[PDB]
Amino acid sequence: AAAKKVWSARRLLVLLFTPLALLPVVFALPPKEGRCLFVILLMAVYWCTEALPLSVTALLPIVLFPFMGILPSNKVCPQYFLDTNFLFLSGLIMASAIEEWNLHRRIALKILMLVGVQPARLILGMMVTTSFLSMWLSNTASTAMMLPIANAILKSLFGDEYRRNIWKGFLISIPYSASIGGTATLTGTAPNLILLGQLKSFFPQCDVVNFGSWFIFAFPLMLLFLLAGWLWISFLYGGNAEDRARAVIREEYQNLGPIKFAEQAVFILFCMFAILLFTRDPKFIPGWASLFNPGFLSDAVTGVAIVTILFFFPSQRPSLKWWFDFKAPNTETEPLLTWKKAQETVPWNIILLLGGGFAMAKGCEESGLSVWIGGQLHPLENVPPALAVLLITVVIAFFTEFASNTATIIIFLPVLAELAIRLRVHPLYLMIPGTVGCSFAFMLPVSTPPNSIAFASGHLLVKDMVRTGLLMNLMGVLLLSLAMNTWAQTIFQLGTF
Amino acid sequence: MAALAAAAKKVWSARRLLVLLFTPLALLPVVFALPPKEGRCLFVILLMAVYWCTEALPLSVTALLPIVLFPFMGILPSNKVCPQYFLDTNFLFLSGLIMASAIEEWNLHRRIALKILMLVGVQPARLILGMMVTTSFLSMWLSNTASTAMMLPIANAILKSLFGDSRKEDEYRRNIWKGFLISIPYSASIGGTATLTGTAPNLILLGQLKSFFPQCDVVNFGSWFIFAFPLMLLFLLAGWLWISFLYGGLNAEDRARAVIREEYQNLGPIKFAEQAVFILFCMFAILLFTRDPKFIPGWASLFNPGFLSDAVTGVAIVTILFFFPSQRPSLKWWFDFKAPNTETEPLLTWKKAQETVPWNIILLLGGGFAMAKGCEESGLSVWIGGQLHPLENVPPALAVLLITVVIAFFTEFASNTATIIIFLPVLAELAIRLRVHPLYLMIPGTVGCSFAFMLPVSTPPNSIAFASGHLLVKDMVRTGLLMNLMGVLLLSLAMNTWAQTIFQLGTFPDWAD
Ligand SMILES: CC(C)CCC[C@@H](C)[C@H]1CC[C@H]2[C@@H]3CC=C4C[C@@H](O)CC[C@]4(C)[C@H]3CC[C@]12C
Ligand SMILES: CC(C)CCC[C@@H](C)[C@H]1CC[C@H]2[C@@H]3CC=C4C[C@@H](O)CC[C@]4(C)[C@H]3CC[C@]12C
Ligand SMILES: CC(C)CCC[C@@H](C)[C@H]1CC[C@H]2[C@@H]3CC=C4C[C@@H](O)CC[C@]4(C)[C@H]3CC[C@]12C
Ligand SMILES: CC(C)CCC[C@@H](C)[C@H]1CC[C@H]2[C@@H]3CC=C4C[C@@H](O)CC[C@]4(C)[C@H]3CC[C@]12C
Ligand SMILES: CC(C)CCC[C@@H](C)[C@H]1CC[C@H]2[C@@H]3CC=C4C[C@@H](O)CC[C@]4(C)[C@H]3CC[C@]12C
Ligand SMILES: CC(C)CCC[C@@H](C)[C@H]1CC[C@H]2[C@@H]3CC=C4C[C@@H](O)CC[C@]4(C)[C@H]3CC[C@]12C
Ligand SMILES: CC(C)CCC[C@@H](C)[C@H]1CC[C@H]2[C@@H]3CC=C4C[C@@H](O)CC[C@]4(C)[C@H]3CC[C@]12C
Ligand SMILES: CC(C)CCC[C@@H](C)[C@H]1CC[C@H]2[C@@H]3CC=C4C[C@@H](O)CC[C@]4(C)[C@H]3CC[C@]12C
Ligand SMILES: CC(C)CCC[C@@H](C)[C@H]1CC[C@H]2[C@@H]3CC=C4C[C@@H](O)CC[C@]4(C)[C@H]3CC[C@]12C
Ligand SMILES: CC(C)CCC[C@@H](C)[C@H]1CC[C@H]2[C@@H]3CC=C4C[C@@H](O)CC[C@]4(C)[C@H]3CC[C@]12C
Ligand SMILES: CCCCCCCCCCCCCC
Ligand SMILES: CCCCCCCCCCCCCC
Ligand SMILES: CCCCCCCCCCCCCC
Ligand SMILES: CCCCCCCCCCCCCC
Ligand SMILES: CCCCCCCCCCCCCC
Ligand SMILES: CCCCCCCCCCCCCC
Ligand code: NA
Ligand code: NA
Repeated sequence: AAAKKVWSARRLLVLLFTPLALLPVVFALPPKEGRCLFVILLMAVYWCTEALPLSVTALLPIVLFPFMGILPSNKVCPQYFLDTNFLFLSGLIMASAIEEWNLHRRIALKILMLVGVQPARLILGMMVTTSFLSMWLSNTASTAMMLPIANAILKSLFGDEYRRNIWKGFLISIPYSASIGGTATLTGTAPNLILLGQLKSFFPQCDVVNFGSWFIFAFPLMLLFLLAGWLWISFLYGGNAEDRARAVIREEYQNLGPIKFAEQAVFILFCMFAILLFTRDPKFIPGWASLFNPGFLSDAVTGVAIVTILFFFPSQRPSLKWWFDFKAPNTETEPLLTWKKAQETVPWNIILLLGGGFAMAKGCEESGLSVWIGGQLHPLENVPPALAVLLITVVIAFFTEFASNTATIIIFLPVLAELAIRLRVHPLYLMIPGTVGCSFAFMLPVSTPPNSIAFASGHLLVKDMVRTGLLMNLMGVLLLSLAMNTWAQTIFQLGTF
Repeated sequence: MAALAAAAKKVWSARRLLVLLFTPLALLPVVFALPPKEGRCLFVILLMAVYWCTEALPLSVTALLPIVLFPFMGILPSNKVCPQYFLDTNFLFLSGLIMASAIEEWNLHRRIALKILMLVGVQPARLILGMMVTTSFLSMWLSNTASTAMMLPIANAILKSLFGDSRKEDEYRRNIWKGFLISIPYSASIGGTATLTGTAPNLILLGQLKSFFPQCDVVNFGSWFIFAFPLMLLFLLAGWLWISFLYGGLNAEDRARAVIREEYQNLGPIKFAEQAVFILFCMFAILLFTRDPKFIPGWASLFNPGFLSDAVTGVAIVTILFFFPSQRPSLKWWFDFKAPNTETEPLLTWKKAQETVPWNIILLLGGGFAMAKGCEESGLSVWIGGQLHPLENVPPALAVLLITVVIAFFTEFASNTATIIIFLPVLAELAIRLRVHPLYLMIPGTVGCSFAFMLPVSTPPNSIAFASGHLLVKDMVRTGLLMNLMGVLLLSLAMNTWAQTIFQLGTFPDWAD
């Protein structure tokens, strides 16, 4: 009867009734911690229920932290656009440049020629490709450069419920594969570098974690969880015609024609971006960041430097004969990317969302909420450490679904640092579970910017994404526990304290 | 001689690449001339200045230069320069842009403009005055470019309706056309200085104050408004008199009033969304004003000192735009089971906001703040103060006149925001070296960098007006020369008479030393 009427106004009802429901939190724990927890819970609920746009919810700290006395405006506001956000913006601009010159179509047609007209094989090929791209570029960047290519593929082979299901599956597998792939390498995603920095700050003695050890530990995790995710996606979606379809694919590739100068320039700039990102500071061989002051340079500097070239590099081959040829027309050349097209195609909502995550992370750190959570985790000492770490990675994997991976790893890593020494257990045996599990962001489009990029297409629903992310999180947690039980104990020698 | 012309044309064709690849080569000697950190910071600042003035790179891309240059050159680490791009001043700017987008999306701006045009009159001088008043009062909150772009069609329609012999009549017609087409961008530029969110340079002043003098907080929305609004009104009246004398000659009226009515009636009745947006904008302005007027204790005194700012108020106000319904809610909807259950539309959707907010200006403000921070940390400001030794005996008032004239005539070629970004550290150092309040030199520069009246390339509103075709460059120059002179004189009067009381510039402050 009235259920439809109530559901019609669900957004306003959530907006007005969430602070009322979260009010007892403020009185439950100490004042500043209570206010910070209230803000975190309000932001998480508004993100899950989509009561407000993800950017508008991301701007909540600017209003709530100063009013509640947690952080001043001049402290919460600068956190919104940190160097990690600049790296993400540079990756988004690079993806926009790649898509703007129809290089994504070329890559898509090459992938179809390599694989063939089979939805499951194409899905697996994109899982592999996006995971490979995620080990060297950040998850958001790989997702932004791979959704255009996936959409090109889908428009290629398909030119009714089966088609729509393939749409859903092959548009949702890309952000999920990127999130899975970010974990294997330290350079793969920001939370790994955050973990390394927090380990260096907290534990100068502990230095067993490097690029090689982390890679050999986490690449099997990539393979296992990627196979599990691919099987889950295939089961959920999709369970002389072939010659004609392949002939159409060759015809489309020929219709693409020879590769233009702008396409090659953009591809070379992308390759330089990836190479300079990887070689900036490897943990086994010093990078070119050692040629400068220590700690001055980061991935943001490289991203902005590479992106700046796109805005002045010519999109046509420059000929020295033009200067001598007085008969040639004197027309201005088109750069690789104009700022108008970039501003049109850059998702500033994702930038604001990441900034809100950073701001809420700093608010949690400054208000003393993290210390309070660490203190409340005290009675988890008579409980055996194995399933204790299991439940810790469970709660981390189910908390990263609201905020960004960076925000949740920053929030939870010092808590685990205090907890591990308090409980007489190996610090890494808690460091690495949380760092890996923060990337297990699969429920909501707000969980990670890859999910937002995928959801921006409009072919994905919240219900289907949550249904997939349930089992994705469960298998990720189980594989994390298995890794910590079998081969993490010997690679990182964390089985003996 | 034709070969030289062809070579010059070819050089001008590739001027952007030539400037971009030759500016570092030309600016290399400053690194060797100066101490290392100061020299590198000066090289970066001059490179950004040249790139902004010549438009070799997009303004946003040039604003991202510090993120590359400061970490490489050791001036400032990445984790210290990157957060400078969203200081709370930039979030106040973003909130103002969101409010302006909400106002424009519901045609409230057109309704206000047409109402003011109806009220002011139809007489030539009265029509010019009403057009200028509308453009200036509407540029306080909208961008000057948007106000000019909306007001040009209305002025064109009114002029066509009004004039629907020999040299006298058509000369008068063309002069009247020129007067209306020149009165809009000048009024927009004048009005932009009235409010902090009116134009970017005011927020640049705020952000660079946050860096050079973190202890300085006397400049806020209320103080800036109470300082600039009388000055804006005086300069607007002076410009109106000047334009009317130059051009306005200081049934047709019935037809013009009829076309204004028809343009107003086409807006339809005032809808609930327009009223809601107007009320939200009024609360926005009032709460920005009354947060800390500095002469009545504002509502910020009810919370922790130093925690609240104009950014918090702006974000809180513009948050309501994204969930407040656009249609009037009805209590009977719950009772009426037969009514459709269609989802309601908010006042502003994030799609429209994202597609109607100029993120380029946000990045430009962030780049300016980052450059100010780098100049402060690198010690280049101390070097500039040391080198400003000869300019120590100059009277402070004469110094204000000279800096205002220089900045007002410099902005005629480059962007106002870039001009103020480049000039603000120099003004700060000169004010420090003169044993006078830093604001006494910062505020004249911030106000005068918007005194861009002489060229179509000075401001985008000037280009919009020039695109009509009824105006020549000579008219621009003749009007803007005396416009600049009058603006400089009025700015000096304001800075010497009543800005002293508003900003307490009489005594050198403790935080300035
Ligand atoms: C539905 C969404 C918005 C909120 C869901 C969580 C709510 C219902 C939870 C979170 C924390 C909870 C509080 C935590 C602790 C206490 C103290 C004790 O007296 C029991 C009730 C009380 C006061 C709880 C009430 C319910 C509570 C406020
Ligand atoms: C609602 C979902 C997302 C889980 C979020 C956990 C929050 C809402 C709940 C779970 C556990 C709860 C806490 C459990 C124990 C205590 C200690 C007691 O002395 C006061 C209440 C307090 C401090 C509770 C506050 C609310 C709390 C932190
Ligand atoms: C059929 C077998 C024997 C030979 C296949 C050769 C061609 C089709 C293969 C060999 C190497 C392949 C490339 C290897 C890596 C990448 C990078 C990835 O981000 C997009 C696809 C792309 C660009 C592949 C496209 C297809 C490719 C060029
Ligand atoms: C162009 C691509 C390959 C990246 C840039 C080149 C990289 C690989 C080069 C350029 C400068 C090089 C560094 C220069 C000097 C040293 C000091 C030496 O004691 C250890 C290696 C180390 C730290 C080098 C590592 C490799 C390095 C970083
Ligand atoms: C300064 C020295 C190195 C020589 C000049 C180098 C640079 C500035 C020159 C070399 C080749 C030139 C290009 C050659 C041809 C064209 C195509 C024409 O339709 C627009 C200009 C454009 C795109 C020129 C721009 C300037 C250019 C890139
Ligand atoms: C919700 C996010 C932000 C934080 C992570 C969850 C936190 C709040 C949860 C996870 C584990 C929880 C604790 C689990 C067990 C106990 C013992 C009980 O006798 C009192 C509550 C207490 C001490 C809980 C307090 C809240 C707690 C620390
Ligand atoms: C880029 C254009 C528009 C502005 C002018 C840039 C060049 C020509 C200017 C900027 C600053 C100047 C330098 C400033 C100071 C000195 C020290 C002394 O030895 C005199 C020459 C020398 C070394 C100047 C040489 C020319 C110079 C490098
Ligand atoms: C909310 C607005 C738009 C309409 C309501 C009237 C305005 C003028 C009201 C609402 C709240 C009011 C403020 C509430 C509290 C204080 C603190 C007191 O020590 C001085 C007056 C001052 C600073 C009030 C000034 C007037 C004020 C700003
Ligand atoms: C304050 C608490 C107690 C009650 C809140 C009631 C709110 C959520 C109700 C009251 C009136 C309602 C509106 C009444 C009529 C319509 C038109 C119809 O197309 C549905 C949306 C819309 C626009 C409703 C949205 C929800 C609404 C605003
Ligand atoms: C539009 C024009 C004609 C009117 C304004 C003219 C300007 C230049 C005049 C008007 C008021 C004047 C100021 C009034 C009083 C003083 C105090 C005196 O101890 C030094 C000069 C100083 C600071 C004057 C400087 C010049 C001044 C600013
Ligand atoms: C005085 C009470 C302090 C604790 C509760 C604060 C509640 C703030 C709610 C803000 C909601 C913003 C989105 C509608
Ligand atoms: C203990 C001193 C502060 C008391 C109030 C804290 C909560 C303030 C909430 C303000 C919310 C404003 C929403 C627009
Ligand atoms: C046939 C291809 C020849 C080489 C083309 C190179 C284009 C530009 C690549 C990116 C260069 C970035 C540094 C200037
Ligand atoms: C070793 C010399 C240091 C000083 C000169 C550095 C020059 C950097 C030029 C950067 C240009 C960026 C825009 C093309
Ligand atoms: C004294 C230690 C640093 C030496 C080099 C300083 C200048 C570096 C310039 C790098 C420019 C990079 C442009 C992309
Ligand atoms: C007779 C007056 C009718 C007014 C209709 C529009 C009301 C808009 C109210 C907006 C309130 C925003 C803050 C809650
Ligand atoms: Na996350
Ligand atoms: Na304006």
